[PDB]
Order: sequence, then structure tokens, then C-alpha cells
Amino acid sequence: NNLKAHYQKTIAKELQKSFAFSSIMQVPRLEKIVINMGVGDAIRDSKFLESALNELHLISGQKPVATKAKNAISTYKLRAGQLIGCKVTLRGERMWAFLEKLIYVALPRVRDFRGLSLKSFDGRGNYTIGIKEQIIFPEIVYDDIKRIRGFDVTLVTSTNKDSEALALLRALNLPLVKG
Amino acid sequence: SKKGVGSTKNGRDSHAKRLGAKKADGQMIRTGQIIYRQRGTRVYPGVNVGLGSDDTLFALSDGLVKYQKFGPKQGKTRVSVVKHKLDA
Amino acid sequence: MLQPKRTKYRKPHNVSYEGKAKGNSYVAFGEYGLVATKGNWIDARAIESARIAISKCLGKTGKMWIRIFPHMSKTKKPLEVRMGSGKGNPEFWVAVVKQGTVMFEVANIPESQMIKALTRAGHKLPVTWKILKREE
Amino acid sequence: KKDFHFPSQSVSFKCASCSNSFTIESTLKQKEITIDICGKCHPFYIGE
Amino acid sequence: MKTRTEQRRLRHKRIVKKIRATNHDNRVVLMVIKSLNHISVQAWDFSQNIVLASSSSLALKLKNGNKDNAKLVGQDIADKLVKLKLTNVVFDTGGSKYHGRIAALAEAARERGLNF
Amino acid sequence: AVKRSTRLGCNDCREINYLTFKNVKKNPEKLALNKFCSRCRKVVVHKEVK
RNA sequence: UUUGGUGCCCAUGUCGCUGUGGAAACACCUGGUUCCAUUUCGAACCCAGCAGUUAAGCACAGUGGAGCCGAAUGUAGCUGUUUCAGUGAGAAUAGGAAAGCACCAAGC
RNA sequence: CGGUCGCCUCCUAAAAGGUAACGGAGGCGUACAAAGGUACCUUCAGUACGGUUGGAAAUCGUAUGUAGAGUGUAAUGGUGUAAGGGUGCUUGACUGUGAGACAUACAGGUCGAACAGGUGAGAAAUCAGGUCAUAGUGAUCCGGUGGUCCAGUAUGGAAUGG
RNA sequence: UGGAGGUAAAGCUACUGAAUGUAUGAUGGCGCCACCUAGGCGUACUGAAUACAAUUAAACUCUGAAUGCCAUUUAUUUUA
Ligand SMILES: [Mg+2]
Ligand SMILES: [Mg+2]
Ligand SMILES: [Mg+2]
Ligand SMILES: [Mg+2]
Ligand SMILES: [Mg+2]
Ligand SMILES: [Mg+2]
Ligand SMILES: [Mg+2]
Ligand SMILES: [Mg+2]
Ligand SMILES: [Mg+2]
Ligand SMILES: [Mg+2]
Ligand SMILES: [Mg+2]
Ligand SMILES: [Mg+2]
Ligand SMILES: [Mg+2]
Ligand SMILES: [Zn+2]
Ligand SMILES: [Zn+2]
Repeated sequence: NNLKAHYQKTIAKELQKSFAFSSIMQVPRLEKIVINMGVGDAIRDSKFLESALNELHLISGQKPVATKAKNAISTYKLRAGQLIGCKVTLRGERMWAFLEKLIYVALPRVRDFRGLSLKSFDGRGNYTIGIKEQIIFPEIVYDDIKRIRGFDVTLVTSTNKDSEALALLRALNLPLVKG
Repeated sequence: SKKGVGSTKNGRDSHAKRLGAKKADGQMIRTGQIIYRQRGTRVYPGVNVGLGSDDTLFALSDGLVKYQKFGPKQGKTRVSVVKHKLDA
Repeated sequence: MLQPKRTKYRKPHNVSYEGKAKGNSYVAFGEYGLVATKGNWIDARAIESARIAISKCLGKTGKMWIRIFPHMSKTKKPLEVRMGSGKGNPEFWVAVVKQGTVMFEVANIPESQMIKALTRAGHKLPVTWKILKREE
Repeated sequence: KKDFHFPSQSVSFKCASCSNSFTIESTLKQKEITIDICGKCHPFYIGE
Repeated sequence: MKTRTEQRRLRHKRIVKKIRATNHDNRVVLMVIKSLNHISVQAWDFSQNIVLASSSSLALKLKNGNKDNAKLVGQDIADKLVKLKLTNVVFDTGGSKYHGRIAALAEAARERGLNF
Repeated sequence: AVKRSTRLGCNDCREINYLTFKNVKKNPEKLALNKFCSRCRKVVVHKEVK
């Protein structure tokens, strides 16, 4: 990506000067955006889950691996050995493609993007964005599952302190309230 | 009057398996002799000592048996068969 | 009637009272204590009798601690029953008191009342009691 | 990994008002698909 | 969860334990450790706990990290073993998958008379 | 007692040389293993025999 | 002697905090076109190279915070004979403790 | 009269082993073509934080946590790079044996180095004669089934046996 | 002299149960309000978790003997 080179150049200079970091790679660098489209209807309407997977494929370019629960609950009809939920973890070139595509096309199409920040970091530097609906993503045809869902896009960073992670988001211009 | 008496419900016990150490430290031993019968490895195997389908330690060569305490906080026991090592 | 809420085994082996003093040997909550001089089995009924007696002769500001507790139960075969057919059913709970264990302690009321209070507590118990004070 | 039926191809995206032809890899039609609300066409990102 | 070097040590601990349990004829153990830049080699003996033979890229003075130089390193260590009159050896990796550079080094030892 | 045992017989000399166990309720398909044969003195396929 | 690798050991070897370091090496790192790989991701494994790097890891100095170890005296249980001679714990405590023993390759 | 009768685990059982009572608690008369064999890779439960449906608790990411997780099962013992989880290839859940031992009144039981044949995994070293280990079992007689280099009541067969 | 063990004893911040007091306190009961659902201020009181001090156990153990048991070394004795 040309903006990937832009990422290299821009993040280096500004971050380096903002805290006098003694090495250029001391500045934080983002590693992987995990996507987790999991649904419990696969216990009963298994067919539904299959269609789900294809949409995840169509959004990222990586086929989603379906995850299995580590316990069993009767109230949720859950039992061990079943696959309920797919997770995808993008790295290298593809994750930055998805990140830019999210912030510029998918994200500002959100029905009411008022945004949410400062109250999302987990205390170790991560960040989760809870999307409400899937239809807003461009890579999905009108024909879909009879049920509509959201997303659980999350973020990670090399640093463990939340303030420098916030600094990376501001340097990347991730559009949230005051952050 | 006898008044009658109740009935007991637990009077069953199994044969006592004769586990424990068989060959003591310092004892001469030939190959193929059992050194320790156990339920679960209470004494680890070392050099010249084998294992069976019942976690029974048996020798693999001639020599003198020797127990050595090892492991975290010296809580694990290990057995070995120090060969004769006569070496003229 | 002091009683454990639940126990793992209904019928345990009895616990011996011969020997020295294991724990509860020195006054450490109050400053006067009723020490024992003869190991014996004393049940929760005697605790309640002694505790109610002491409490009645206590005042409005005195405070008390109960050290011993009847952890172990004891059985009794029903009357007119011949030997055999298993162990009896648990009947009453007893605390094991060894020679030297401090059973009751008192504080926060003048000196004369506590000696009398400990006296009536010890007259309710079979063990031969004796008064001790707390080390400075 | 590779050998996939869904190819990640660099598709360009146009928008109204501001053209802003962003080229992003996606598995869609190989042409200038126009988006109606982009990043620059949002009151939150730019414009108080 | 860790870094590659720690994982290689963990796998290396697994292999060393297995060999010490089953090596009954007391052969010398040819442990090769591969790094990002170079690969070195040393032949220990777990009965005496010393090293009988050694070889390395630093000793052989090459810009290593390639499959070509792995054959020469393997050749050097095998030459030392024949002079030492030991040919029955056991070959274990430092905890890395046996492939590529590791395979060239292992194969190089085999054509000059080593037995493993 | 229950009878979960089953027989594995050679397919060359048609000799039964092994005794194993099999669950008819869980596993429905006939075993087609390959084991040593005393007669043929080699490894050969052994199938279930009534 | 120092660095790097490894075996023996299995906290007086740990967890953590504060600083210093790289010549060679150790490492992050640069890319996936080759061998190889992801229950999906060149993250890992595997390649071919050292541009950048001392945050890490790693190695040194300090740090008695957590964890660990723990003397002598005395005591409980034991063996005998005594109603006293040995044997001597656990707990608690002063306190120690920032690992140690060998082999190899390089500048020394 | 009621209860029990065989085998396995713990305590009583007094720190080798053994030790009874109509003493105190429980189980078994199995399960797995993978839960076996091998090569490679990999490591808890829970809790804290952050996140649509989704809720105290489904799944995800990070951190913490030294076993409270798993190891088909009743307990005991063992085991956190293991004996737990996943994948690939396979059937050693082999044939003929078996020095030496444990424990035993006998009958029986338990472990097993090593040899020959032909295989499976693996680069190879090595491992594999069923499973983390201990319950899952019944003598003799009689008859039935398959194979067979033995017999076949004068001889050749057959019957009938071995 | 070497070794196996887990009893007596001791300990329960080293687990499993049982369990006392003090302090901070989840929790409920109890109210009084507002609100019909999100809740709030005190609780005659119940009591999670943590800290301090103290306890109990054949089927509890982070520990932990003596005696006894096995073998070997030396001396002596008996042909069992
Ligand atoms: Mg038993
Ligand atoms: Mg540094
Ligand atoms: Mg009857
Ligand atoms: Mg005894
Ligand atoms: Mg015993
Ligand atoms: Mg169990
Ligand atoms: Mg497998
Ligand atoms: Mg298994
Ligand atoms: Mg008959
Ligand atoms: Mg005839
Ligand atoms: Mg005739
Ligand atoms: Mg005791
Ligand atoms: Mg306790
Ligand atoms: Zn626009
Ligand atoms: Zn055949």
C-alpha cells in the first residue's frame, strides 16, 4: 500500500519526537486485528453458520476457522465437541488493507457513527470495537442469514501501556470521540 | 427379648497387593530382576533400570542397586543399577 | 447446642484425651482463663450449660471467648441391642479437652466478678479446672 | 497461504463530492465502484 | 507467548530427555544448534558429559545461513569424528525441524562414513 | 456375561489365527485389518469371520 | 578471564523493580520467488540476507519488596532404664540468600 | 428372621510386607478401530480488563494464576512440555519362544531382558507382543465348529478319535 | 554404614472438610423513599473475600522421628 509507506514515514517522525523515544522502533507498531463472528444458533440451525463463514471470507480474504467451546452448558444447549464461532487473524499486508478499508468505507457508513473511545482499552493496550450490524460492510450481498448480527473487531499493540496505544490511534487518525 | 438388629452394608475388602521395595540398597542383582513394585511411579527409573506395564521397576544389567533422592525440594526418588565396574 | 453444619463422615473413630496440651494452651484473647487439669470428653451440652451460667453472672459490658469446639461426634447403640450388626448411629457431639487447654476466657469487667464467673463455668464441667492469667 | 477461489484484488473506490479513489484489495468487481459515504464525506471526521 | 529461542530450548529439552532414556550402546551425541546467522556443531557424550568434537561457522570462517555452507560444516564435523574413531553417532537438532539447512548438514555427515 | 468378541481370519488359507474385540452396536462395518499369518508366513489381510 | 552454546543441577537457581551493554557473536529485523508451513494467519515452522535496532529477549551492577532456605537454646513424641540418660522433631526466631559445578568456539 | 457369599480401591493396619470382626466408605461382571502404535507440533481450570445479538457463566484478545484442569470409570497412587490436546501414516490389539524374578499350600496370577520370522511409524537412533496403573471374571467333565504332515481294529477307504 | 517408608508428633495462609474473635466488607433479610423498573440512604441483623490472632481430623498433609525392616562390612558362634 502507498499509505503503508505513508504509515512508515509519518508514524516514525511524529511518534519519535512526541516522547523522545531513543530508538525508531520503540514507537508502537500494530500487529494483528482478530475478527470473531460467533453465534450460538449453530447448535440448532447449523446451516446458518456455514453462510456466516462465507461472508467472513468475503470481507478479509482469509477463510474463517470455526472455533469450538471448551465447556458444556445445558441452558444454552451447548455441548463439548461442537463448533460455535469463527475467528480470523490477519497479518502482514492483508491486515493493513482491512484496517484502511474499515476506517474509510465501512466505518463511516455506520447508521449513527457517534463513536466510542477512552472506555474501550483493556488496560494492556488492546482495543475492541463493537459493531452492531453486518449489512453496513460493502462486501456482502443482500441475500444473507435470516438473522442479522454485528462484529467484534479487536486490536492489539506492541506496547502494554494504554496511553501510547491511544497515541498510535491518534497518529493513525482512528475517528473516535476525542480519540 | 432380642428386639431385632439392623443390617450392615459395607463389609467388602480386596486382596492386599504386596507392593513396596523388593531389592534393598547394596544388594547384588542380576539382569531382569524386579526392584520396586508400585501403583503409579513412586520411584523414578534411572540408568540400567526399565519399566513395565504395571510401572514395575526391573533391572537391565548386572550391578549394585542405588537409590538417589532428586527433584524439586528433593521429593522425587530415582533408582539405578551401578554396574559392577570391576574393571580389573 | 454447638454443632458442625456438616461432616464428611458420620461415624469417626474416637479421639484420645490422654497426653499433654495441644493448642489452646495459653490465654491469648482475654486475660483470665479456665485451664483444665484432667483430660476428658465433654459434650456440647456442658458447654451450653457453662456458657449460659457464665453469661447470666456476667454484666452489661463483659466480653467472652469460647475456645474449644465439639468437632468430633460419638455414637451410642440403642438400648437392649446385642453386639453386632454394625456401628451405632451418631448421638452427641463432644469436644476433646486435653490436660492444659484453656476452655473459657473473660475480660472487661472487674476482677472479683471474673473469678466467680469462671468458678461457675468450671463447676458445670467434669474436668478439674484452674485459673490462669495472661502474660504481660 | 494461497490457491483460493476468492482472489484479493486491488479494487479502487470512488466517492461523491470528493473523488478520493482509494485502492484497496477486495474480492469484488474489477472497476471503480462508487461509495456514497466515504471517510471524507462524514461530519465527524472533518467539520467540527 | 515466548520467543523462538525459548521454544527451541523447550523442544531441545524434549529431545535430550528421550535420547538419554533410550541410548543403550552409549554413542556420542551430535547436537547441532542453528541460529539466524550461523550454525555450529558439537559432539557431546552424556556418559562423561564432555564434548569430543566440535565445528562451527566461526571456526570455518564463512558467511553462513545458507544451505550450501551447511554441507561443509557437516563435512568438517564428520572428518573430526573419523579421526576420533567414532562412527556410531546419534543426530539431534537443537530443537528445530529437521529440514533445509539442518538436512544438508545431517546428509553431509552421512556420505563420509558416519552411522546414524 | 456379554459377547463382544469377534474373529479375524486370513484370506489366503482361510484360517482363523486371531481373537479380538469389536462393538457391533457402535462400529457397523466389517474389519479388514492386515496381520501376520502362520501358514503363509507373511503379512496378509484378515477379515471378520462368523 | 568475557561473550555465545549446552549438560549437570532443580529457588540460598524464582517473580518483580532500577540502570548499563554490544567488537565478534546472541537477538530482534528485512521479504515470501524457490524447499517447507498454518486445524486461518511467513504469527510459529522453513527458507535467503544483514538495511535498521539496543524496546525486548539476552548479559552485567544495585535492589532483602513478594516467594524460598534457616543456626543455637528450649519443648512434644520415642528407646531403655529410670521416675532420668540418650535420641531428638514440627512451629517460632536471629539470620543467610540477587545461584553453583564442568566442556567447547572466538577475541583474550 | 433380616444381611452377606467372587474380584478391585482407601482407612482401621501400630512410617518394610502381612494382619481380623455382622468394623467405617465406595465400585466392578467394562470402554476404545480409537481413548492402540509411531513421528511431528502444542499446554491448565479459574479470575481480572476490554467487546453486537449474548444474559453470572457460550466465543475473542491481553494479562494473571503454579494445579484447584485433564488423564472414559470407585477410590488410591502417578502425571503440569508429562502419561493432557491436535494432525499425518498406520494396525505390534503380531507369529514361535523365553534367561531371570515377584508372590504364593496347590491350582493359578504378575513383570520381563534377549533370540528368530515378517511388518508399521520415523532421516535415523529408537519405539510397538494393547491402553497412566490396579477390578471388567469360572476349573474339570461333556458335546459342537475350523484346520491338521497323527491313528484308521486283516487290507483300501469310511466311521470314530488324536 | 547405606536405604525404602509417611506412623507418633506437629501444622493448617500448604490443600480438603469442620471452625473462634477483631477490622475492612460482596451478599441477602429488614426498612424508608422514589420508581413499576433501573434503583437509591440507613440497616436489632445474616454472612463471600482479604488482613491479624488463634483451632480440629482413621479415611487432611507444606513438614516429620525413634523403634522396627532389608542389605552390606567387621568380630564371634552353630552344622543348622
Ligand atoms: Mg488393599
Ligand atoms: Mg536496554
Ligand atoms: Mg436367610
Ligand atoms: Mg509396621
Ligand atoms: Mg504397612
Ligand atoms: Mg479417578
Ligand atoms: Mg494418532
Ligand atoms: Mg494414550
Ligand atoms: Mg455332563
Ligand atoms: Mg481297516
Ligand atoms: Mg474290520
Ligand atoms: Mg496426631
Ligand atoms: Mg485447614
Ligand atoms: Zn467523500
Ligand atoms: Zn494365510
